[PDB]
Amino acid sequence: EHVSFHVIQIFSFVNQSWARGQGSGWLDELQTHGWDSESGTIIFLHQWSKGQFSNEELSDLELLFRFYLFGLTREIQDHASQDYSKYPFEVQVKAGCELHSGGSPEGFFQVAFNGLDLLSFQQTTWVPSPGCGSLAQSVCHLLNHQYEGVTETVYNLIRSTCPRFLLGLLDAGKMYVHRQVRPEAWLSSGPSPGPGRLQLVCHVSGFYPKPVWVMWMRGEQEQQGTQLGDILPNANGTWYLRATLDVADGEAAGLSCRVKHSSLEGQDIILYWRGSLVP
Amino acid sequence: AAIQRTPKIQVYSRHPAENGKSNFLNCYVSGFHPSDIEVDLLKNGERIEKVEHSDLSFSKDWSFYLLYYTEFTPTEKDEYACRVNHVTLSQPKIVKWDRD
Ligand SMILES: CCCCCCCCCCCCC/C=C/[C@@H](O)[C@@H](CO[C@@H]1O[C@H](CO)[C@@H](O[C@@H]2O[C@H](CO)[C@H](O)[C@H](O[C@]3(C(=O)O)C[C@H](O)[C@@H](NC(C)=O)[C@H]([C@H](O)[C@@H](CO)O[C@]4(C(=O)O)C[C@H](O)[C@@H](NC(C)=O)[C@H]([C@@H](O)[C@@H](O)CO)O4)O3)[C@H]2O)[C@H](O)[C@H]1O)NC(=O)CCCCCCCCCCCCCCCCC
Ligand SMILES: CCCCCCCCCCCCCCCCC(=O)OC[C@@H](O)CO
Ligand SMILES: *[C@@H]1O[C@H](CO)[C@@H](O)[C@H](O)[C@H]1NC(C)=O
Ligand SMILES: O=S(=O)([O-])CC[NH2+]C1CCCCC1
Repeated sequence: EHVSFHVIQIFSFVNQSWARGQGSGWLDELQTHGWDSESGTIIFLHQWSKGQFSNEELSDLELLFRFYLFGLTREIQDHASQDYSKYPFEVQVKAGCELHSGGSPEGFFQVAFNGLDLLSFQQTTWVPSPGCGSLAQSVCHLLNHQYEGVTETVYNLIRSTCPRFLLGLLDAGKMYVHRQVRPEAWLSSGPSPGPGRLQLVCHVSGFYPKPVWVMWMRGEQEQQGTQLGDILPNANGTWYLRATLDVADGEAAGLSCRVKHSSLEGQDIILYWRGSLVP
Repeated sequence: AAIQRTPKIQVYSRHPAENGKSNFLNCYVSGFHPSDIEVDLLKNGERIEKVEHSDLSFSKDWSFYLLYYTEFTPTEKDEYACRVNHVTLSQPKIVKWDRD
């Protein structure tokens, strides 16, 4: 399918001098990079995080990011010290690209101000977001005309360098991105939904890739009352899921929990509710 | 304008709560904004020192999410919880870890 690579930046401007910045790089949902803010360097979280880019290339991308951080902070604190009332505030930047089915790339550069969409880089121009009015239009006017050279750099980063690096990363980490990790399932009893009523819980943890199918079933008829939880993260790149169901005490025998996952190579996981039926 | 989103706290173990075997306790704190949050893993009330967390990240709505996790050996005498404090919380919110 489609695969993306993103660089996220989170800036918190507290007062006219202090301003913290965080940044990280993500291949889909896997963090591949961090940013050490003291040294201002890229932290390569995997052996293959270099992604077929030379040390001279990555060293210059570091220099670029350091200067971008310097200038961006400089200009925002310049405009913001004009009204100390705004402090504190937050700016979030999600940049990067996405390869579509067929190899067509599409680049993103989106900016949010205080958790609300501020502006975007659509096609080749800065488009302000509907919602933020004055600030979105002012930042767009400054970007579309004054801070030029920044626009051309954004275009070439998200449209040229980002897809090359993404494919370099995908090739460098082929054995980790294409990995398949089998889940472990187990049954348990949650809190009673009512007197006489019984709560069955099915846990499926430690599986990668993320897509998974979990259901409570009576043979082949899957129960429709089962409540699927959220697919939550584990450390070391696995996922967790919880499927619950409340049933009449007496109708619980015969029910089972079925788990389908790509790693199970066909033979699915089936766990029958036993309760206190086995001596 | 500014949006403020209350954090969503979910506590779950990596493996079944095999009472006596090593395991990992995970507190997933998602969907909050702004970014400044205070997350602590508590064993019987006191804060656990050896705790680790993912790098800060945000979803598509720009709301942040973190994964705090610690290695632990569960015992019948111990209770575990996750306590987060955010601007959208008057008093710190504590979610205890159910055996399940
Ligand atoms: C890649 C590299 C770069 C790429 C992109 C770069 C960035 C992109 C765009 C960036 C932002 C552009 C958008 C901006 C829009 C604007 O529209 C701008 C300003 O709008 C209007 O401006 C007015 C300014 O007047 C405000 O009115 C003031 O409100 C205040 C309430 O707090 C007070 O009421 C004040 O009254 C007084 C008062 O009493 O203080 C009266 C006094 O008489 C007067 N004293 C005088 C005259 O001497 C004093 C005076 O005004 C101030 C300021 O001039 O002077 C100083 C002074 O010298 O004393 C200056 C000094 O520097 C400062 N001390 C320090 C250390 O700095 C000092 C100090 O005292 C205070 O700090 C603390 O006390 O104050 O103010 C009012 O004036 C008004 O509120 C406001 O709406 N709106 C903004 O939101 C600012 C921007 C912040 C948010 C933006 C950040 C996100 C945007 C970017 C996204 C990232 C980039 C996108 C892409 C990335 C790269 C491609
Ligand atoms: C700035 C727009 C970037 C658009 C895509 C760039 C092309 C990708 C190639 C870069 C190789 C590795 C870069 C990712 C790691 C660096 C990082 O985590 O940086 C965040 C920092 O700067 C926030 O303080
Ligand atoms: C500005 O922010 C930093 C970070 O909180 C703090 O150390 C500094 O003292 C602040 N200045 C104030 C609150 O006057
Ligand atoms: O397998 S994987 O997609 O590489 C898992 C990524 N782990 C992160 C998910 C979001 C919370 C922080 C940890």
